[PDB]
Amino acid sequence: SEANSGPGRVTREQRGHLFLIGLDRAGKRNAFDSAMLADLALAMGEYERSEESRCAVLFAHGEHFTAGLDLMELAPKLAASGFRYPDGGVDPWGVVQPRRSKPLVVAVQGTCWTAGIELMLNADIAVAARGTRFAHLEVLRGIPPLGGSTVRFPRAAGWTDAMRYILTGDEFDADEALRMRLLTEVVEPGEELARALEYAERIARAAPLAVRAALQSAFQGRD
Amino acid sequence: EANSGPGRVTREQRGHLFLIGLDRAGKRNAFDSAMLADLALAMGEYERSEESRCAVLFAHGEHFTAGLDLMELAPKLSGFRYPDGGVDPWGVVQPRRSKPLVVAVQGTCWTAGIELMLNADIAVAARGTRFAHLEVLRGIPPLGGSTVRFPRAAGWTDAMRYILTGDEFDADEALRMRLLTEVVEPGEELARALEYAERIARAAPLAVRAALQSAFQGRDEGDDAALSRVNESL
Amino acid sequence: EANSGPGRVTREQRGHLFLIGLDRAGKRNAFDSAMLADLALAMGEYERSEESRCAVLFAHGEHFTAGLDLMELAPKLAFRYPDGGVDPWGVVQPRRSKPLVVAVQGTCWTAGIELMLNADIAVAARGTRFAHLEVLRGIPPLGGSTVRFPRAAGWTDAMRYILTGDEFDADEALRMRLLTEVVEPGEELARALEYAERIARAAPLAVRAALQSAFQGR
Repeated sequence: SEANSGPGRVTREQRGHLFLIGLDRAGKRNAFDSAMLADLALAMGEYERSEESRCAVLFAHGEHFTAGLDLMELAPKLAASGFRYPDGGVDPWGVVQPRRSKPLVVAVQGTCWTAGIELMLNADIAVAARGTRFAHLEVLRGIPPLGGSTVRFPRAAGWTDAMRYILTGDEFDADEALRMRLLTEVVEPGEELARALEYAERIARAAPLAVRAALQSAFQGRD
Repeated sequence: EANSGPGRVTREQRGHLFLIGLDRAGKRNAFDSAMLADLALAMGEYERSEESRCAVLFAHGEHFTAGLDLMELAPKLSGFRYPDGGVDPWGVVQPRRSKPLVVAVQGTCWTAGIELMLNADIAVAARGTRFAHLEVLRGIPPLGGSTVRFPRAAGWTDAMRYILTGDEFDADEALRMRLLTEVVEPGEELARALEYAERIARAAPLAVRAALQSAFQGRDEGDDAALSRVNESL
Repeated sequence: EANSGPGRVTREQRGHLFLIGLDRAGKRNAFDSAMLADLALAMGEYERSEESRCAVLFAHGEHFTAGLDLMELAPKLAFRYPDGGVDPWGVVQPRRSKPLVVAVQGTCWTAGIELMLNADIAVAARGTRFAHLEVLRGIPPLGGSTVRFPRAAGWTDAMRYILTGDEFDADEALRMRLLTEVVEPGEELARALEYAERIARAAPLAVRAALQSAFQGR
């Protein structure tokens, strides 16, 4: 086996101007425990301070992007005041400051429950394997500890299509997500990482100070 | 059956669903001051109804709404106040709703009905329902006037193409522009709206409420607020 | 006939339509400080023309615009619009208060997507070529599109283009809701007048009202 069924963690690979971050807990369909939330935030931080990295690519090892939060492991470890990211981290859901200031591309496949959706909406370019399944299952349960829905879904899909899914928790697939403007592209299973890298390389080809200026500008449009 | 007198609204609790019906078919559900107040009171009561988890707004008759009754209404405004403990159906005046609203529309949907429809979370229309922003052809609209919701849903340009012209569009064009959730066979819009509302009512109410509250952030923020934040950045 | 010198715009009053033409076809309508000022001027003129109920922005020659003329404009940012000018990319104050239709053809780089997203209607000849070259050129965003592009296209498709500088055609622009209509080459100006015409029939005080309401929001 290579699928990790232990505590979550994230792989890190510098490929030229690209910084690849892989969710590494495939034996648990990448359900996020405190270890993997800490490690993902730290890797995002490292990306931010890496002068050579011009674009990050976030992806998942295995057949599933994420099956949501590991609430059984998380619960005991939240303080009354909430979940806190490690010093040096950047919030992978883009709620808490500091905000990332460099581009991000994301590849998703298979299962993308819950906190997965917002994680993916926090990117600049999103590609999915055909047949990927998305759902806000948590609205059926109660308010989650983190990764809850924001304005990013309504902004992209328009109000009513977003509410159709946010308030019911019903499943939608990658074609529906593309139709709603949450994804740039749907490709064949096994192609998402590669297609995501093509996008990240084009961004990396552009002029770093321009790209950052462009992002800052846009971030201020929506804030 | 059909009421041609002062406007009013039906109310019904059906399990966790709160049903509100426009009841002035006799005038195509044109809104007088009476029906505006009664609709806002019906929403206020939904808000305070512990066990209502979703509201369904629909219209008795063949027509959702012909818009405002300017004859009755104009000679009564400087400006429109809602009753205490009413909630503005148009969602423009505080307080804003905080629970879900699903709306079913059929036939005719003039001016104030469009905006009423875009203030909801799920909108279902009968095939062949007709919409138009007829206000432009005359003068400024006293209420249900044009909003940012239309451009947010449709995009600036497609919204301008109907707002600035007053041109008529149907249910299929409204769907294409993302104003509706779904288009259905005439006579099926309320049954369908109900199924959606039953689905939202099975969700956890605290989680639904907190979802709405996150989404409601800057929802109606105009594009000149974004653009000012940006010009400084450069 | 094609202007290769300092930029300028034509103005023609045609009924209740105020027609503004970019006139520097010799340089594919790249915006030097002269065109910017003149366009800004023209736009202020339309604002004060009680006769005009809709403006139509088109370009002379084959190409809408090849973008900013950064070599000439470099020193000009030591940008101040003329008095009584209105910012064509509607970023600075004062903002326009009347409707604007735009017709686009061929090459529409950079500042030209800018102009287009700042209108109420946009018609393009099919085969029009669009691109946000700022990132490739090494220059920052004009401002407006940074906001208006994600609004029309949604975040991911807008970043896909803005962050890469990749080119896209009129059909892709239409799918992303940057355009109202795509028409056959040669039709864009005619089709655009049809829309502006339709806008000129509505009540000008109500037309003004709707606009102000949509800009501000709530």
